[PDB]
Amino acid sequence: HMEAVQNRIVEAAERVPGVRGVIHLRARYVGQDIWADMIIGVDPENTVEQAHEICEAVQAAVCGKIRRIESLHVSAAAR
Amino acid sequence: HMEAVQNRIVEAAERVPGVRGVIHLRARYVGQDIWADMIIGVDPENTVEQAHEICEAVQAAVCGKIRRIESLHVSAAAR
Repeated sequence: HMEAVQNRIVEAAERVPGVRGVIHLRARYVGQDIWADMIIGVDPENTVEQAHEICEAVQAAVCGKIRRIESLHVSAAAR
Repeated sequence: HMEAVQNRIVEAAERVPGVRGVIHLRARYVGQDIWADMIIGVDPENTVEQAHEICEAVQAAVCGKIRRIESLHVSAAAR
């Protein structure tokens, strides 16, 4: 059930230090696996490097909590 | 002729303060118009806000120089 999984993805991403909401999430099933692409909000005053670190942290947190995800790309934008 | 136009796009983007190369460019014709998506390199120590400013500057510079472009999305990544 896809919406239960999308809710978990958003919730997991929001628990990571430096996340200021989920701006966009597209998730699809490839068989029983999820492939997802996400855009997180960050403080516009973070550096590009810090934003990259937050994205990597989100990728790790979300993939760790949701075992069916087999591909997750995380980008950032000011909010 | 597409490659002449791609070269112009890259050259125009590289002339904008804060651009550290063109990491990716995908350009396609929709009729006689170009639709393009680009990723520029930036200083990892720029803020997210500064990176956004550079992207907007690139969009303005490239669209101003290359009149056939009707859609241009510019994102940034550390280099």
